[PDB]
Amino acid sequence: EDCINRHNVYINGITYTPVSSTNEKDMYSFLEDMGLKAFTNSKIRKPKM
Amino acid sequence: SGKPQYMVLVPSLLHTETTEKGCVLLSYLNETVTVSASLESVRGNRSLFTDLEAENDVLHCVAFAVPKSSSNEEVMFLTVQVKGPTQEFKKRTTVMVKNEDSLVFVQTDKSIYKPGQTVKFRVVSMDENFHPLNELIPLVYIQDPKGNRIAQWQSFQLEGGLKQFSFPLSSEPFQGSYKVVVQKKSGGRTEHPFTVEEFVLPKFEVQVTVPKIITILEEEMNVSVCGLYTYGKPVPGHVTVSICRKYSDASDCHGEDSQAFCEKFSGQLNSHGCFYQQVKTKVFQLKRKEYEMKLHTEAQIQEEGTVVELTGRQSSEITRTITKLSFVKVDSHFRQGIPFFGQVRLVDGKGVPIPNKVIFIRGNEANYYSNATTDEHGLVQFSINTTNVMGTSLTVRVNYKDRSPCYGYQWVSEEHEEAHHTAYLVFSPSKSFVHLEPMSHELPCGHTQTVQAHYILNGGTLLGLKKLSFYYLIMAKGGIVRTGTHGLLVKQEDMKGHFSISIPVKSDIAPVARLLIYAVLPTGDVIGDSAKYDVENCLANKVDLSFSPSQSLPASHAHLRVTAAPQSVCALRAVDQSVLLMKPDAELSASSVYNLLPEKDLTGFPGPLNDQDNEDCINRHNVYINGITYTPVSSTNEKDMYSFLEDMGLKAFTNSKIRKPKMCPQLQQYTVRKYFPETWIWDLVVVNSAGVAEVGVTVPDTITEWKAGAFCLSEDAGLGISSTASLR
Amino acid sequence: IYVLDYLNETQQLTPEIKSKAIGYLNTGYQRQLNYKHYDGSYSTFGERYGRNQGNTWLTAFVLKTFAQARAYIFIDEAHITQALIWLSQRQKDNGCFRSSGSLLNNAIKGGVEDEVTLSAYITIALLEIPLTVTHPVVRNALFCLESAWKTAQEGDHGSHVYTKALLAYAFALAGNQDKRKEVLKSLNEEAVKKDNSVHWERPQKPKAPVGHFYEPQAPSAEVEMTSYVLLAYLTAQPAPTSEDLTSATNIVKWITKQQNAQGGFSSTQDTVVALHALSKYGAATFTRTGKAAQV
Amino acid sequence: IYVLDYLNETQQLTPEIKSKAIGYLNTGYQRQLNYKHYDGSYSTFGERY
Ligand SMILES: *[C@@H]1O[C@H](CO)[C@@H](O[C@@H]2O[C@H](CO)[C@@H](O[C@@H]3O[C@H](CO)[C@@H](O)[C@H](O)[C@@H]3O)[C@H](O)[C@H]2NC(C)=O)[C@H](O)[C@H]1NC(C)=O
Ligand SMILES: *[C@@H]1O[C@H](CO)[C@@H](O[C@@H]2O[C@H](CO)[C@@H](O[C@@H]3O[C@H](CO)[C@@H](O)[C@H](O)[C@@H]3O)[C@H](O)[C@H]2NC(C)=O)[C@H](O)[C@H]1NC(C)=O
Ligand SMILES: *[C@@H]1O[C@H](CO)[C@@H](O)[C@H](O)[C@H]1NC(C)=O
Ligand SMILES: *[C@@H]1O[C@H](CO)[C@@H](O)[C@H](O)[C@H]1NC(C)=O
Ligand SMILES: *[C@@H]1O[C@H](CO)[C@@H](O)[C@H](O)[C@H]1NC(C)=O
Ligand SMILES: *[C@@H]1O[C@H](CO)[C@@H](O)[C@H](O)[C@H]1NC(C)=O
Ligand SMILES: *[C@@H]1O[C@H](CO)[C@@H](O)[C@H](O)[C@H]1NC(C)=O
Repeated sequence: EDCINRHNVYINGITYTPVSSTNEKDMYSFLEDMGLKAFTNSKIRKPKM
Repeated sequence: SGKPQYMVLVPSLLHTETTEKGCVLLSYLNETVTVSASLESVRGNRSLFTDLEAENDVLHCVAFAVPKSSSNEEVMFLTVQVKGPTQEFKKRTTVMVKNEDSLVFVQTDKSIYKPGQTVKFRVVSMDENFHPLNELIPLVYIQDPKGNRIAQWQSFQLEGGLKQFSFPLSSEPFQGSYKVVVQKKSGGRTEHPFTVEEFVLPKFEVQVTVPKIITILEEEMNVSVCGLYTYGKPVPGHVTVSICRKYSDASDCHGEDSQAFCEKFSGQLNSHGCFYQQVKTKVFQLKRKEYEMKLHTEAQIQEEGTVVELTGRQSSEITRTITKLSFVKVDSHFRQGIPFFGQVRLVDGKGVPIPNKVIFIRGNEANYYSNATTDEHGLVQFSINTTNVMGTSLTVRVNYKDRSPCYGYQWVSEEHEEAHHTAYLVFSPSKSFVHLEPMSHELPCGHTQTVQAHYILNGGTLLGLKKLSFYYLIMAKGGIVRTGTHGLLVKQEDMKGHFSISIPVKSDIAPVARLLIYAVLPTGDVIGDSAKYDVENCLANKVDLSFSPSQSLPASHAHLRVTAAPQSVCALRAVDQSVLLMKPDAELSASSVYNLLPEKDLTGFPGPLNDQDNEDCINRHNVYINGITYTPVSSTNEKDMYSFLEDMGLKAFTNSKIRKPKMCPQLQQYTVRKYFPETWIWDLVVVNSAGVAEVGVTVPDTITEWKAGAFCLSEDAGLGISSTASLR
Repeated sequence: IYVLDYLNETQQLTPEIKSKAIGYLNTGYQRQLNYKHYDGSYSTFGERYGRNQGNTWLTAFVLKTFAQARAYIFIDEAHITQALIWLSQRQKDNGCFRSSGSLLNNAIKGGVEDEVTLSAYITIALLEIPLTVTHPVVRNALFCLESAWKTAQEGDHGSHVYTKALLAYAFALAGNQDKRKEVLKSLNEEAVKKDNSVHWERPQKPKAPVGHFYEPQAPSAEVEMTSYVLLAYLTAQPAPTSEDLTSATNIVKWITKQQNAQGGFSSTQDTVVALHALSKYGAATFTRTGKAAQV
Repeated sequence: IYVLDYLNETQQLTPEIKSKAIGYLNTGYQRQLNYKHYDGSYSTFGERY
């Protein structure tokens, strides 16, 4: 359920900019490609909005 | 210590054949500076050079002059060159020059003429500043209506800033509306209409009273009729008031009367006083389909059978929007580090404040939902601590987001206005800024005024020096007018906020008064803001008229007095106000002279010139975000200093970061003897060093108003427009 | 336009084809007007929407072409003036014009898209219009040209040919006869002279991995640069000398020998400037009045 | 065209408006050329089919 999407992205600095989906390997994906699945509370998956 | 700093400000729209001022600011080490502006006409070869010595932390303003040009309107390349003993800088842009046309106008001795009479009129000419200008005018003529021009004068030169002419109309002149037309060298033309027809002099005028604005929720209406006469004394007789609602269900063509419901009331205008009457608007059906309110009152004066009509309150606004609240001091901008307070007024219908009434202020993108109430003046000062996103939306309501009674029936005319306002935050790379708390309003004239300024300095001077500075400019008439500075021993390392500013409002300032102020930080940083003071329409050269008083009986000995500059001229138009009792004059006041002006307020750069783009493109391979995900690119939308000076109307050359670091777009692509009436006096008079005083001749059997219009002119103080002393 | 100039200068012209070309010129002119911008710039599409920004090189090309068209047919000065102020707006105090890349293909452009080369092509297009060197734009541009030529001259490589050639032409238009002869000497040093003529190519073969065919990102621009050198040699304030005319004759022989049977040359840029240079050469050498030479 | 003629015959003409009208004339002329026929006739649309 983690949806970190702000009203406006809250991109401080020189200018503002919108949101987008990333593309990078994750621990969850490591265990996925590994073949198995696991239950845990720690931050395994990426906080996909 | 820090980076050296220079800054040149100049308007965008330049006028020719006159003077225009531009300011320059200089400071910080290697001060033997020499600035030079070069205005050059690109196509062909034209060049106007100007130089000036420049020192430390001085805001000096030089007034360069520009002569006429070959073409009428044309652009030019303005290039500024700053030369310091060990530094150099050069920057240019496109300045728009215009062979502006003077502001000329006509005034007649009468508004309506009868056969056989001589039309007497005056032609006046002026420049932006209202200092009288002498000029050779190519053409001025009186035209008959068929295009059968009735009279014409060529190539005459103005000397005292004006010229009077006269033309005797015949016994059998064409009837209708005639016209005086003046043509200036620039090809410009100006029209002043006047009419010629037969008419009887009226010795009275009807004057009715009804609400200027009638709205929906109205069950009755007050009506009154009172007739002014010779010396405004009461008149006995009869009156027939026809209050009406216009544009009914009838088709309105060839057989259907456009005239909607009318109510005719008959009153006996008594000896003393005037007549009153309370009507009921139930018959008018003040609802969805029916149209506006025309009140044609017709008073019949006895012993003459003379009926006269007056068209009043045609525009009583049966407004579907009721309880139309208001705003007053609603700031257009904010900052992510400040509590901005907006003052809001709430009124309903006609314009009367509503006291002690609950309202709701909703601030979206800041989450500020609060309740308030309308006080004795219906004013509410709501403050919001701003630490939020780019744009904040603020609305205020007394009802909610829907028209409470029968909104969408397609057959209803009820509504409630909703206060709506949007505000943007300013850009601040230094995270420090200024924001003025203005008296944004109907500013008086001939008086001092104090505007307060809030400076939030995030660390202020990083290294710099101890003394920091603020420079302000009160510009007007699409130009400039006043300038000044101020500075302060900054606190060591905090954001100190309060400090006020004082400025006089003598004159030389348009209805609009655009005030801006910017503070410079030796680190190559600057901050600033604007403000709007709608100056009252008043003139520089004070002027007034008086008279040795009203006295019946033709005793010639009567006086008129005029106060103006110590060496001036004055056009005096004392008119037996009989024709003027009948028909009014044509917009003779200060507001007229002001609106005749070209481009009252300069906002935004003119059309032809587009902009002065930059090249600092910050587009990364990708926006470079580490965390939840990566982000794409997109443009921002917030106010900026460059935009402040753009909306201000001027332009400037600097080195510091003014414009927002906008990125370049994506490259990738696919016992009496009657004299002459309907007039009294029409002449020029000289003003000595103590005010002029003419002795007018009280004339017989002419009992009407006597409007005395005074139009003075002085080469030093300008023009003057003073009231209509009615020596009845 | 340049074809018309070649024919008129060589006297090989008839009124029929003249009228035909006039009609073509008017049509193409208006069609080009259908792609400008509201400010006066130009792009590939532009008009019918405002979700784009103009190009600089294209605007300069339009400017030069409209100038010659003005020389023969009637045109509106407002457009060239607007384009001029636009280019000036896209110029820097010290640096030169920026390449606001919004083109479709680089084949039409006979250059390497370098900021120096772009600025040089721009300023030469400006100077082609009768413009005083004391003018601001050309002043700043000349500063760019001087600096760029200095850095390319002291350095062993500044592209060795294209830049120096265009720079030479610009210097020739300005009036810096000394700078003209200097850069011209530098060019003559790296000669590609043949049996009965002379010319210049790109750096003899591009160094880095290049080629495969079809002129990818490198239209060869040999005819255009050679013609630019020609036009430079042919320019002087009183009238040209003799030596420059000899070298001009050499390169002209190479040019005419390089013509294409289909018509024109390898592309549009080269054909345009080549015919321009040949026209000026005819205006200088060929004379319809001089008809009694005795050798 | 007839407006130009009226102005020139009445002498009430300036070169600025003259150039403006010239541009308009050339543009409208070509736009009209965009509707002729192959034989030389004219119609409402014609060309492009
Ligand atoms: C083709 O372009 C030429 C411009 O070069 C148009 O003008 C012809 O141009 C030459 C100069 O290039 C003119 O020559 C002049 O002769 C006088 C003596 O009569 C001499 O004093 C001058 O110094 C100059 O040499 C020539 O008069 C001029 N007109 C002609 C030949 O009719 C030429 O009109 C263009 N061709 C066209 C429009 O067909
Ligand atoms: C406007 O239209 C006229 C044609 O009507 C264009 O040509 C002008 O024609 C007039 C005669 O109508 C010329 O006047 C002439 O003056 C000489 C004496 O100098 C006289 O002998 C002739 O009988 C005739 O009256 C005039 O020279 C001629 N050009 C002008 C008026 O400048 C004219 O060019 C058109 N102007 C435009 C379109 O701008
Ligand atoms: C500049 O314009 C003036 C305007 O009359 C002209 O006389 C002059 O020849 C032009 N050139 C120079 C260098 O002044
Ligand atoms: C002039 O300004 C430069 C720029 O920071 C500064 O370094 C220098 O001390 C100043 N004085 C000179 C160059 O004589
Ligand atoms: C209208 O007249 C009545 C008396 O006739 C008075 O009481 C009232 O204040 C007046 N004004 C209104 C109703 O707005
Ligand atoms: C708004 O809030 C105040 C309390 O802060 C309350 O007295 C008032 O009743 C509220 N609004 C309404 C319409 O009741
Ligand atoms: C305004 O409220 C905000 C809430 O985030 C607070 O941080 C700030 O300190 C308040 N204003 C002042 C002047 O303290």
